[PDB]
Amino acid sequence: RPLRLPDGPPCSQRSKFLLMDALKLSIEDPSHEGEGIPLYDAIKCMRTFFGWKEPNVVKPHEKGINPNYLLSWKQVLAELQDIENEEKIPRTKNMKKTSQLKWALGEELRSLASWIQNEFNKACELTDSSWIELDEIGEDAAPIEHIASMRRNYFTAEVSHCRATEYIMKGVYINTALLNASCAAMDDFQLIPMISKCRTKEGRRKTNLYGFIIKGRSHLRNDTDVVNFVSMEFSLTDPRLEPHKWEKYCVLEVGDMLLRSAIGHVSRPMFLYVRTNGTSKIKMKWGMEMRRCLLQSLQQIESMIEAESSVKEKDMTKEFFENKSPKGVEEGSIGKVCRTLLAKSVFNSLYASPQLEGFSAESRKLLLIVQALRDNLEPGGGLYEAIEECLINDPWVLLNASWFNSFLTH
Ligand SMILES: Brc1ccc(-n2ccnc2)cc1
Repeated sequence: RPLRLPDGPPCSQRSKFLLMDALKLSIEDPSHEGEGIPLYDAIKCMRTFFGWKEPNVVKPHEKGINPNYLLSWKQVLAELQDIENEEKIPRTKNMKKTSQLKWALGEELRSLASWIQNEFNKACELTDSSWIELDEIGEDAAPIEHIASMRRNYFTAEVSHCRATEYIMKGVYINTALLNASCAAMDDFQLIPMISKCRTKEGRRKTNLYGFIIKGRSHLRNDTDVVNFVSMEFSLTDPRLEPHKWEKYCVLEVGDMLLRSAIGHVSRPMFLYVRTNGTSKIKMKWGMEMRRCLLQSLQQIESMIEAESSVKEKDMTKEFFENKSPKGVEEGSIGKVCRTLLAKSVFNSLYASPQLEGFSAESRKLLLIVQALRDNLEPGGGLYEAIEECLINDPWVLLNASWFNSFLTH
């Protein structure tokens, strides 16, 4: 019996920021007066682009007030232009409490769509830049012993450029910024750049800007209290190709970008994905800890190394990572295994949910029960309701259920 996945319209994107669809404006080896202040970096990133144009709505939010999102992007550009004219460029920027920002800050079965599997595939790929330092992984108070060091270095080599790692660091930055603004600017509609930092294959430090968020009032007395925000994210993805994915968004067209491509220079429109969203103290605390995804992935790898190593009465770390009884690597290479474990862990973070919790526990139970049956038989009901009670509309849970059905047919 495969699981019954629900029927209904396709599921929609529900992450706090864009994943495979993000777009970066970047400055290499930055060295401007006041480098390392997000607002300064963001302005310098904005001014690397010359394709801006009069924005318009190209995919409206069917339940929101689309004029207000348009006005909010134009307000960002206007107020950033103001900062540019003040002699001393300030450190933070508190937006005027306009009607459009007041409205936007707040002052059902879905079927599995193909996009979430593509997101996951994109998360496993390598990028052309590194997102962590060599000793990023680990909190150890003492120097780690020799084998632990060797394993960390092999693993880091495999995942440092991974796209899932860019999501970790992106996620860590924006949650840190938003949590700190939530407490330092409680009453302000603070403009918060979405920034990440990486290093090129040639070693050039780069600062990247994905877009902006604007927080609402945030007198967060509890971990579960919510700060609303509006997010505004560049993308080269035309939302008209997969409209169902962008149900929660109003999408503007804001410029045109000249691109290197397999056909040479091409001009492509630049979009801006706009939605209203919210988070809480406790979720922002969790987002600041996303580097733990790296430790948890590493630890799953080390389990496998220790199992093979107990079988051989010998450490198998070199033999494992260099792919020297096992006669192959199902994913194709040791690197893809590491990055797949990572991508799984990061997507558990990015798409956390009660649905994911129930499915994770109740499917482990059904797994072990089906395992003991396949092993102890030839080919020839209640727990099933527990799992499928989590199969409602969440893309990550549905994708994992899809995967579970594949582990059944095999
Ligand atoms: Br910084 C910056 C860069 C561009 C714009 N802008 C305004 C209109 N189009 C682009 C505003 C601020």
